[PDB]
Amino acid sequence: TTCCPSIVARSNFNVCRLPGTPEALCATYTGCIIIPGATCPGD
Repeated sequence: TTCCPSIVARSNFNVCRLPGTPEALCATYTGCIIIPGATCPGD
């Protein structure tokens, strides 16, 4: 699952993933975090 700390981070993460770019490269650039099993926090 991908968890993003803001709407802007989500739209950034989506744009970064477009070419099929590794999920952890885009997660690190945007502040999103990839976690095993869908469950996001108070962010």
